[PDB]
Amino acid sequence: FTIDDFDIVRPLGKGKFGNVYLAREKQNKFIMALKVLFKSQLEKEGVEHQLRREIEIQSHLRHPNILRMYNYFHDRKRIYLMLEFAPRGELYKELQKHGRFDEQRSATFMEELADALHYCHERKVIHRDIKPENLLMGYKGELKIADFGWSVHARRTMCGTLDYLPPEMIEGKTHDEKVDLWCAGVLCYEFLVGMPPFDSPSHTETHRRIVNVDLKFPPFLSDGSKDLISKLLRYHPPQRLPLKGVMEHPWVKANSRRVLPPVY
Amino acid sequence: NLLTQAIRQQYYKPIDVDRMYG
Ligand SMILES: CCNC(=O)C#Cc1ccc2c(c1)NC(=O)/C2=C(\Nc1ccc(CN(C)C)cc1)c1ccccc1
Repeated sequence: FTIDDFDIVRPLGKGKFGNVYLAREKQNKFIMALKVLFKSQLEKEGVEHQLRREIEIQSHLRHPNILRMYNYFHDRKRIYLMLEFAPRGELYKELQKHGRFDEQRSATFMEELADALHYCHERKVIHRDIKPENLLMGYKGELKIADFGWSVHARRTMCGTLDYLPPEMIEGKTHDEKVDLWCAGVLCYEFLVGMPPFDSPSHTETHRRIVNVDLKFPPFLSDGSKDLISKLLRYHPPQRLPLKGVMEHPWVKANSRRVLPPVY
Repeated sequence: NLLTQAIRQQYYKPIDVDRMYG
């Protein structure tokens, strides 16, 4: 493959380590996203090994709620990633625009997320950075896990995002796949509320609220959503509701309107 | 646009990407 095998339609925006373009593969007239990475830039920033780990994980994952990497090619100066195009774009922009999601929208995303994470966990892949900014939306608004920047095939690596950090990470303990259970609970809360649960003016007060699980549910939340969130946001990782438990949760069953995209 | 219709058609009639690209 070469860039000449594609018609670049338009830029989609800045992605991690490079610009993303909407492109059509001339032969099959197939619309996809094309991420362009500059080989020298990757070397200068010292992110080659970090990009290789992400490509290695994302290219071997095949799930309707995981953004697909079809293939990759390179020339003298650039590495091109042939990626699934998610037509509805950034989930965070949608959250920002609406302020908060309704129960249907949130439960659908939770079912899609738990299914994608279960698929990962089954393959010993821990995401470690589930948050709205790492999610894209498909043609029918279906969730697409799009960033695997902190992911690992398995830990002590202190990683993720402040508001989403599990207690065990803040406390410098070893962690396992159960960090994704905690982040799923923080995500569910943020979807429904519009803000993460332990939001505070200072890092020390956010750390304090996380370790004490200082969860203060707004009165507009249903009993069902609070039930799911409380079951995920457990201080002790083994007490956290498993991903199969999220999928089976009565609030998810009653509210999700998940549709599986057509297969070939 | 004509692009919007092609994106729609791609969702409903997906291609074997594993064979075409993989
Ligand atoms: C393992 C390594 N993998 C990767 O590095 C990767 C990736 C990746 C990154 C981003 C995209 C992608 C794949 N596919 C997409 O469709 C992407 C974007 N879609 C997108 C943007 C705007 C609109 C237009 N809005 C207005 C609806 C729609 C759709 C997107 C691009 C740039 C910035 C934010 C989002």
